[PDB]
Amino acid sequence: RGGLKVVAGLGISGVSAVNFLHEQGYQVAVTDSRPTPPGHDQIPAGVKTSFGQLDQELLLQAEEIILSPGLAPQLPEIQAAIAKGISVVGDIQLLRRATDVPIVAITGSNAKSTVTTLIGLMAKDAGKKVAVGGNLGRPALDLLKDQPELLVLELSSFQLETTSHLNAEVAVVLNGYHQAKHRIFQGAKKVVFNRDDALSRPLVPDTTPMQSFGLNAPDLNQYGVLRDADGTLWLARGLQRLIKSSDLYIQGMHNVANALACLALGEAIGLPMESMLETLKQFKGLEHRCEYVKTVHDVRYYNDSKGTNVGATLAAIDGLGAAIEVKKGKVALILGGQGKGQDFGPLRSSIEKYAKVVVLIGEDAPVIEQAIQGATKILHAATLKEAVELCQRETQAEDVVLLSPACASFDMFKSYNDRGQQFVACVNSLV
Repeated sequence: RGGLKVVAGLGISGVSAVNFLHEQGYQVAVTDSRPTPPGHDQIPAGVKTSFGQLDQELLLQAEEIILSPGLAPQLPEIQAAIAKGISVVGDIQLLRRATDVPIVAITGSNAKSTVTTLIGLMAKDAGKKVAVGGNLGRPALDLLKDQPELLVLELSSFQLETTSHLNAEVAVVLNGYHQAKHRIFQGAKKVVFNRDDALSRPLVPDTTPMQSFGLNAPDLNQYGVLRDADGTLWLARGLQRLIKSSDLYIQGMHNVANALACLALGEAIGLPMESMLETLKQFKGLEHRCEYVKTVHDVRYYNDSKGTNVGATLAAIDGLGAAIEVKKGKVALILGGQGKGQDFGPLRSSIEKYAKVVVLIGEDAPVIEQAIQGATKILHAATLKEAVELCQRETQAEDVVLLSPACASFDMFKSYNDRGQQFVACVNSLV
């Protein structure tokens, strides 16, 4: 009975929509241009399928189409349905109709994965039953099974294109692609925006509370940074210094901005400041992404195995080096692997400024050495284990050890994930 729901595009997302609508008792059909789409064996037996073609006649029979974010609304089959007046929505719309649970909604670039994870942790630590998903993580509809008290949704612009009246409790854009992302603010109860990104500030009614974060001294009731005369950096709310940047494990100005964004999201949903700061103190970062591993004899060890190129490693050295400079710390840096023909010259100035030793590993250690020599002490290691042990020998309190190799891993490892896992095992075996 009732109108036909047609899911356009299967995959992980489409599977969740087919099963959700079927479970709810809707008449559902699914179509996908691939003859054997991923998920074809994961949907109920009675559901009509039209695979091997995007079935335009079927789509034009629909009362509503659930479009995968992997399929553009501009596809001609979908355009025919839109011209006929058929509702075209996505899985996020289905989720919003199904629950009034408060949503923290996040969109933007790749900075958003750190914020999504951290605000989820802050909420959990504050005692909330939280479910985190969307975009590339858990399918949004699957989060309902948890009966959560709070949803944290990381949303792509593609998901937002088919979402209306999201009515999030709080929403933020972290950087017509701009217009798609700003659909995240439709009906938002509260807004957070980035003072350092003019495009993040939405046009919302004057009645909507707004709070900002940014990497400068904040106005009353906004999030920012404050420096002491000696250079010590504090995360701040208005005139109030909250926590020293050196008391966080995550480091660098991008991570300070991520933390400030999370404090603002948490304040919007009522998380106590005391709980949020304790979460901040403990958060180690995302795996392999200048990830804090452990402190051994007053030296912190950082796994940036994801830094597979010069530009990424330059940012990591600069960020961590500037972050420990006030305390007079220096970086012990592990570099090397497959250099991919890169110019390593751009690392020299930052190594000279912030590093006390570089330990070279891997196939292109010779070409890296030519690019950086004179800038600091250079050692060589035949294994990652030896490199970590040499870094431990060369460091003292307030120094850091950084694996940020500027190189691919495949001469000695299966992937940067393997290399980072092995670095973490090496660090954990230190005595």
